[PDB]
Amino acid sequence: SWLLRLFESKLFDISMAISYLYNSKEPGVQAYIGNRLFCFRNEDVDFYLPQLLNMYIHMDEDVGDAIKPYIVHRCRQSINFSLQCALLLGAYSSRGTKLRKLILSRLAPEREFIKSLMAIGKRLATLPTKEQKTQRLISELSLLNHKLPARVWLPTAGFDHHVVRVPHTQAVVLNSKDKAPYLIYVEVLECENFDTTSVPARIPENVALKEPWQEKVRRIREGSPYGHLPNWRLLSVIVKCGDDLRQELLAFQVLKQLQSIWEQERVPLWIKPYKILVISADSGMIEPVVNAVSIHQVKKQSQLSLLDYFLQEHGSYTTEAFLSAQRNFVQSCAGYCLVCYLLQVKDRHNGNILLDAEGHIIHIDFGFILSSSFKLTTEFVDVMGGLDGDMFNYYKMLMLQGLIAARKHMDKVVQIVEIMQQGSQLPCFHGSSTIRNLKERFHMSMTEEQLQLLVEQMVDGSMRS
Amino acid sequence: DYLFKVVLIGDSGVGKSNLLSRFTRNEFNLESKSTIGVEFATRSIQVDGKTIKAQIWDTRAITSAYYRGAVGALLVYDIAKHLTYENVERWLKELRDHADSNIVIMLVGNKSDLRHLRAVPTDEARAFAEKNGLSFIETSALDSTNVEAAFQTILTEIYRIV
Ligand SMILES: COc1ccc(-c2c(C)nc3c(NCCNC(C)=O)cc(Cl)nn23)cc1S(=O)(=O)N1CCOCC1
Ligand SMILES: Nc1nc2c(ncn2[C@@H]2O[C@H](COP(=O)(O)OP(=O)(O)OP(O)(O)=S)[C@@H](O)[C@H]2O)c(=O)[nH]1
Repeated sequence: SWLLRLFESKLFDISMAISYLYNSKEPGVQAYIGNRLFCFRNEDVDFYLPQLLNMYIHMDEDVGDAIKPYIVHRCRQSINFSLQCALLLGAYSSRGTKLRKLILSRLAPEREFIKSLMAIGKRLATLPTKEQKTQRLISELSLLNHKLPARVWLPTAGFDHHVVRVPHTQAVVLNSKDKAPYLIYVEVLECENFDTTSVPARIPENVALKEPWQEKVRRIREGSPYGHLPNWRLLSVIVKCGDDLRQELLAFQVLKQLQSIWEQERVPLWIKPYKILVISADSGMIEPVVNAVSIHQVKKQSQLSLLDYFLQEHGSYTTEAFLSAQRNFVQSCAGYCLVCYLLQVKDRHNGNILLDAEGHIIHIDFGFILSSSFKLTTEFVDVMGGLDGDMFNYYKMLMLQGLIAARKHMDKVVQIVEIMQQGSQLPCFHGSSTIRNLKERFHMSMTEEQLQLLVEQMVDGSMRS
Repeated sequence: DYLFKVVLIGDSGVGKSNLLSRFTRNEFNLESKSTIGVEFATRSIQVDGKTIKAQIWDTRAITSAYYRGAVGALLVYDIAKHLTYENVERWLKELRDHADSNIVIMLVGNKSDLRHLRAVPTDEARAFAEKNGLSFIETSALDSTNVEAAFQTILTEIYRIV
């Protein structure tokens, strides 16, 4: 009764459920939890959808069959949910096909919307320069508009909605590479429920520059047919036609968990998970951070040192705007340092770190992590006021605090990674001890005095270059 | 006073041993050590003013000790596992090969608590139930629901063979 006792206690959450489901070989428990999934709030379970669906594919039939009923139920009340299921099912197997086909068995409007977006991206491959790609993109996006408002939506969107219009002139391509990703803006009309609501009606059609996000909404709004409606909102996604995002998704979950952990404890670290949408093992979409640009390009347009740019855009070190910006910098540095260490994130450079208008940094390219094979440069230390600085001392204090916090919730993190490794051919699971090494990196055995030293050691390492 | 022998048969996993532990020791467990070979267990109740004692048989290859001296037999299936209901037909050909031709049968759907995972509707079962010569009920072994009821039902029904 002691097991059943626990499961009926307050202690029972979606996390625990998945853990037992993943580990327990008892079919009575597996089936029991499969049923208990229904009692939880939709939102809590949603976060673990990639794990659940992964289990279904790669685990014993017993395990799948316990999961399926809940899945089908959700699939039946939400096509969005249906969509994300179908997309994930396909991407994670290269058993799967049967449930996928059953769910797709309807979604054609959306699937064609997504197909076209992917199709667009692949054509730009023949155009060897960034600037050339953009013009081909803009024209062909205009053709989408010809497709009417289509009762299709961006799953990457926080809410249910219909897409009405694509402001093609505002879209831009981000690099000159062979399979370059591209950023687009999308107009949508918010819903109360997608599943019950008429696709909006077409409204007949009668310049792009570096600007803040809200100014861009202004500019786009004034020109748009649909802009007058209160229902109207502007979304944005990056389209990656030839890059795998399954590792990207995994990092997202880890970032999201770590964010909650530091949130649950009261450690004011700052980080920013950006939404991921897996479409295939080939292709995906990303919800971009607005009001942000790369440090590298920040340095090429400003001609300044990182500290100098801060001073320009916010004010001198005696101003609030600066001290606020410095503070946001320091908290975001400690956060991402910790993320980089724990996940062993590599290929870290100023091309991969964004700076937002409030002073936070944001890491972005989560290739090269874990088994697959962070820097405190003086430019960064300067913004912090230097090594002897109080704000710098504060940076070290947060890392220890954030480490102590992480240790208190290690299992939630490892779970995400450890499940994902399942039947996986991803480079991040290449080692024999990926999860084993990961656990070692939390240093659960260490005393706080020991951790202070380890934190110190970490910082010293980050400076050598 | 009196002595009523009842057997439990059905597919593996359907919940016989916990039916037995609920009914006879009022105990349940999610973690499970397999029954090796055979058990009975006993508890006495009263029906129609008379003190009775019930003998329940918990089932490898079916030796014919089972189905020996059974006035009644509870044939149990898991509502949440359709196959177990499907095999109720094969469990009755067995039972006619190895058991008394005037024996009391209750069809039992166990694990009624798994509402959202239900794979066998009560109506389909009860249709088959009264379509045939079996008595019918749904129980849940995990929570103490209808476990007592089930026995007391079959036991009351039995003494009526005066
Ligand atoms: C998978 O790798 C990425 C991860 C994050 C992002 C991103 C996110 C979440 N947000 C932004 C962003 N924000 C500005 C939005 N518009 C404004 C100015 O408001 C700008 C850029 Cl260039 N990227 N990006 C992009 C990419 S990538 O498009 O595949 N590419 C990778 C190689 O390095 C360049 C970017
Ligand atoms: N949700 C739910 N789970 C149950 C129920 N009954 C049993 N389980 C689980 O089913 C599993 C089956 O084990 P068991 O009790 O031995 O059944 P059995 O196989 O029919 O018993 P036996 O005759 O082979 S020894 C148990 O782990 C038990 O925890 C129930 O009524 N509801």
